[PDB]
Amino acid sequence: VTVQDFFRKFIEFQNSPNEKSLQEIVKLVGQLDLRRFNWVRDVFEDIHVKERGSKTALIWRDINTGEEAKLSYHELSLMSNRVLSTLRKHGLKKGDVVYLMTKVHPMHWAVFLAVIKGGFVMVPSATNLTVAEMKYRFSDLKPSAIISDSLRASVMEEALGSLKVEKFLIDGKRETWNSLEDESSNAEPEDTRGEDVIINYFTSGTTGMPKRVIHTAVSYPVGSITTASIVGVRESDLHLNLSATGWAKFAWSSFFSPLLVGATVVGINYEGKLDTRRYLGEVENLGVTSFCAPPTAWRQFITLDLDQFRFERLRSVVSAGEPLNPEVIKIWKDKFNLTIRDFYGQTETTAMVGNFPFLKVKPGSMGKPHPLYDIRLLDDEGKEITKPYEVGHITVKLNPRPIGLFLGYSDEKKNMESFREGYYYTGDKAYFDEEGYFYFVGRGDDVIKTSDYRVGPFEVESALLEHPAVAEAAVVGVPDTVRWQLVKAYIVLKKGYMPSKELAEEIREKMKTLLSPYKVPRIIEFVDELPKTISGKIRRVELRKREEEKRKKGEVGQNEYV
Amino acid sequence: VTVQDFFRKFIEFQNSPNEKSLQEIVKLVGQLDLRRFNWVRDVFEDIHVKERGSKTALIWRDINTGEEAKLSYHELSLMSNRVLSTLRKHGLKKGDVVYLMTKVHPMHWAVFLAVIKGGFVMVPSATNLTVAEMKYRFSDLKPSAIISDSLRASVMEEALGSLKVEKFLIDGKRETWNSLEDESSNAEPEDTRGEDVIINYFTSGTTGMPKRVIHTAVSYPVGSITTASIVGVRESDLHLNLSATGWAKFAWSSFFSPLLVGATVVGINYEGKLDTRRYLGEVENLGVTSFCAPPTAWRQFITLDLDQFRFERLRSVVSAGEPLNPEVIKIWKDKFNLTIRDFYGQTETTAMVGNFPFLKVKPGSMGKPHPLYDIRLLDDEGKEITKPYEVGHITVKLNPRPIGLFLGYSDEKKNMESFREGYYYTGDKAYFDEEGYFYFVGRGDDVIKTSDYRVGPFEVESALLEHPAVAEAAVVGVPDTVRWQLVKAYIVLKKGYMPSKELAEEIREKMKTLLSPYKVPRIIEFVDELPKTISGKIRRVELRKREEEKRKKGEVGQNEYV
Ligand SMILES: CC(C)(COP(=O)(O)OP(=O)(O)OC[C@H]1O[C@@H](n2cnc3c(N)ncnc32)[C@H](O)[C@@H]1OP(=O)(O)O)[C@@H](O)C(=O)NCCC(=O)NCCS
Ligand SMILES: CC(C)(COP(=O)(O)OP(=O)(O)OC[C@H]1O[C@@H](n2cnc3c(N)ncnc32)[C@H](O)[C@@H]1OP(=O)(O)O)[C@@H](O)C(=O)NCCC(=O)NCCS
Ligand SMILES: CC(=O)OP(=O)(O)OC[C@H]1O[C@@H](n2cnc3c(N)ncnc32)[C@H](O)[C@@H]1O
Ligand SMILES: CC(=O)OP(=O)(O)OC[C@H]1O[C@@H](n2cnc3c(N)ncnc32)[C@H](O)[C@@H]1O
Repeated sequence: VTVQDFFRKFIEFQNSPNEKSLQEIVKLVGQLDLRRFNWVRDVFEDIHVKERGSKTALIWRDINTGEEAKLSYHELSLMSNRVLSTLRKHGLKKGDVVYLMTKVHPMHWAVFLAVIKGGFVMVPSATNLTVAEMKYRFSDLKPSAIISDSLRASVMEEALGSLKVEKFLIDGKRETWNSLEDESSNAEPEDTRGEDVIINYFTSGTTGMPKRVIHTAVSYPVGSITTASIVGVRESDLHLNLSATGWAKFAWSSFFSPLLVGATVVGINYEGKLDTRRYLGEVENLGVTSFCAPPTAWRQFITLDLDQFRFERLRSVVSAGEPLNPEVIKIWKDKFNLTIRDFYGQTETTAMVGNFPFLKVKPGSMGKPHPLYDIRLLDDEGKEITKPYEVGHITVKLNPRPIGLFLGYSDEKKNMESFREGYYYTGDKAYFDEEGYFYFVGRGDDVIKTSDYRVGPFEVESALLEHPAVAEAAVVGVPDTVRWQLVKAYIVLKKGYMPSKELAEEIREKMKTLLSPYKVPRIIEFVDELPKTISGKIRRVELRKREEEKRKKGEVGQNEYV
Repeated sequence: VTVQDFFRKFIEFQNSPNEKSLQEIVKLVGQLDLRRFNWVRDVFEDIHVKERGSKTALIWRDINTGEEAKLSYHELSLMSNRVLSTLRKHGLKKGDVVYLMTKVHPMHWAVFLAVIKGGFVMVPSATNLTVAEMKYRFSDLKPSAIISDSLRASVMEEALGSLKVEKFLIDGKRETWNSLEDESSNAEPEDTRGEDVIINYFTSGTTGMPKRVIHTAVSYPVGSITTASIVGVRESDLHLNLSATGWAKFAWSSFFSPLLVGATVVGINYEGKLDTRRYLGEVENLGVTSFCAPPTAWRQFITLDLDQFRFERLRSVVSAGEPLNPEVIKIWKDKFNLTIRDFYGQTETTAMVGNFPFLKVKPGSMGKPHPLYDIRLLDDEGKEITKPYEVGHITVKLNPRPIGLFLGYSDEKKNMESFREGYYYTGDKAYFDEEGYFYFVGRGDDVIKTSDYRVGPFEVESALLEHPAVAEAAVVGVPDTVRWQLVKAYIVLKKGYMPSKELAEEIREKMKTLLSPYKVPRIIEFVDELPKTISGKIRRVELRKREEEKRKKGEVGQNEYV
């Protein structure tokens, strides 16, 4: 059965989700022939622009400015077509690289479209990212094209240095900043193969510097159905996602999940800190019926006087990126008679397990796996677990290779580490419930996750060695209640340098310069020796055990705490 | 410990080498003040011209022509002085760039002198190099000055069509052909600092087009003692090296090592292919007592009826630039009671490990490292190895940064790759013997070495893409017994072109045009698609695996083999 038939049948299943009907959809995925496939052409245009061309596709609000905008599927399609023209016009061919660094803005959605439509490789780039970070990224994947909002432009320029490349803006600017909107014509689909790459996410890894996860014109564009399945997004729905541009969750709940079902997207852009109340006021005042927010946000929402809210038209509420304490779910349920449904997955994939709408949520459980993923819980030496309450690594079986699973990393050795002989390793660790539920326990990696931002040690460590006074560094995750973890840095000095709170200050402010804010360590401890195995490897694990002991007792040595 | 005292004590140590006396020399080096240092002034003139002025310094023979020559150290100093005058006279200053492309000829050695004496930066250029390649070189580093023999005048001219720069010859031709023999006077040493650059070698890289390694008026001229200690060369010696002009091995064993000890140099010039027998005939017929030859030559020498030679006054025989097969050493030893002592190094360095004369040779082994270099065998994650039979990368420690070690490359990123955190990477891989011997296993690079010529893929791949019929190319080294590896080229055709031994021929002839002989592929295999990672990287690894399996089973499959 045809591409278009598939998606419509899914949409109907969304309007009343049920396990049987899910099993049906699962088989139908098995039948799809995706060998040459362009999502914009085949689904956006062919279904939604056809059948919903005049339906309002996106509603956008800048909290800071007040600026409002609303675009219909048609208006939107022509916008995307203009950009695709303007890209080809400034000399871009399929497979060419496009960095995208913008605020939440209608033109962000236009550019996502252009890129899928034109079969280009886009690199979503956060707006936190520092010139340093951008120069690394370019060094890894050199850019054919650059697109930025006015405020993030100065950073991109400086990072490029000598590189000459196409430079585009969403606003109006002084020099080599041409607007994307020019020609509707020349909006011809690229015939892209399903297995063609269109997106490169720069994801943080344990061992080293962040590399790229590689997503095809089928992996995300259709795999995202797993996500939608768990959230319960329908055609009627107004959908809202609290995610930053430059990351997957954006692609998941802000872009693909709503637009698959022809829903109305709601995009709220703010600079700086989350006005927790003002935000929820917009939610209520725009009548959003489907809402996904990272746990860190939910944590902030609870602390408010919630009596001032009557979330009148709110139907679906979800969470993903970090653990969600039952206590939070309870308070929200108590105040509004809605449950927040925790779901799981990685930049590397789409939604993997979760509390579907028709599933009795178990608090703090993420829930049950999606049947399209072949989810296995392996012990050491890859024996999949039966015993419910026993802990192990979380893995995808590749034998039937799930769609949604990224083609693989940019760094073939991390490919060899992660992919093990019929299994992909997420590295994360969990246990089964008798009833086949899933409770996240933590990360096998040395990976840190603060405020839904995944940070890998080496990024910060190497940043630290940039200071004259630093001979060795070790970056670890510390428990925090608000953001799930915090960044701690153990440091060993050169001769001459003495350990001082004044010095810790100095180093940290240098790091502000180099690292994205979420990455600047909130704690700096000067030490003598770092724990090492014989090999010479740093036992960061051992540092965290040390920190568990310290926190049971209330210890602090010469740690500086900011 | 004065400069001159040092070298005379070194010469004595050469007359009977021993580990004790070596360790002593090592300390004495530590004491030298070479902060301003000119090799010709301080060593050539001061020691040899003074005390060996009338000693025959060089004997030169052209096999083909029959032309014979003999020059004393004085005659030679006068020669160098003439040219240096003539260079200054035509407007050359210290730090000026001088390309040198000649056949083995006394004036080659005169010009080497002039250059070091005048503090000029020379680019030794083999006489193979194509007009194409020379245009590359000039593009990278502009020439002040050019010196060529009669025959390759043509080629330089065409590459130098570009500009007017000072142009000089070893013979007598019509246009911009100034002899360097004009004036002895103005032969005044340039006050060169130890760390001043005098030699720039264009060396082939794995990833890309060749860059330049940078050598000072101390690195080679005195680091060359590593080399000379290893090949036990003496004052009394008649020394011969089989190397092509325009590469390191020449500077090492043909120029610096002999002239350090005030030996008698022997230069044999031949055009085209090595008359394996006729060459050795000249060796015996001249009474060479110390001889160095690349392994590829030794391999050719074995195949002879060796009974027809009685190598009467031959004392030292040595090898370098490739592995030396035990079989070869054995056959030569059996026939002549001489061992061929395999030593090692890079254009980047001087001799680093070798079979010193006082060392019991282990077949296949390079031998033991030279004490001037801190040689380390690091595993992945740079943990120096203890376990003897364990393969790792070969690295120099920079802690005290050994002299002889090139300042660095012309390209800062290859500098960042190679020089890693207290260590320079040769990239080469080897293992220890219990007793601290060293057995080269291969290159970590995708680098090829044929007949002691170090060839880099990208040069040749790009050269191939120049052909109309070539869509994709991939260059790999295949085993050969005579040359250590051979150049194989995997090609993906454009549509229309049909694979044929005749098409392979056509491409080969075009490559003769663009690339130096050692770089023309000896094999062309037309294939459909090449194996690649997700990234788009060509898995050369995978190519060689394929070829070793094909050769174990004895198969081919539309490869054309010249
Ligand atoms: C969950 C979330 C809303 C938390 O609310 P928040 O407190 O406003 O968010 P953050 O702490 O991350 O960032 C705001 C804070 O950092 C500062 N900040 C961060 N980046 C900044 C930037 N580029 N410019 C200015 N300030 C910045 C803000 O001023 C504020 O300061 P504070 O730390 O003293 O509060 C927010 O972190 C978020 O959206 N997370 C990212 C979700 C995501 O897509 N991650 C990847 C998953 S695939
Ligand atoms: C090792 C060596 C002596 C082997 O001798 P050889 O086998 O006669 O040499 P080669 O095969 O490389 O070159 C001779 C062949 O190439 C051709 N050739 C190579 N360069 C040539 C040139 N500049 N002009 C003419 N012919 C040339 C010859 O005609 C001959 O072809 P043939 O074998 O079909 O008759 C030779 O490779 C050599 O001198 N190598 C240099 C070592 C060196 O300096 N290393 C560089 C890095 S340190
Ligand atoms: C979309 C996204 O988050 O991708 P990314 O930023 O790459 O993070 C990936 C890591 O997030 C953690 N994670 C995600 N969902 C979670 C959940 N429901 N409960 C607990 N942990 C969760 C895991 O540890 C993953 O490995
Ligand atoms: C002087 C010269 O030849 O330098 P150069 O042309 O730059 O090449 C350097 C490369 O030659 C190889 N090499 C040199 N000596 C060797 C030996 N004894 N055994 C095995 N391999 C050897 C290595 O692989 C080097 O990395």
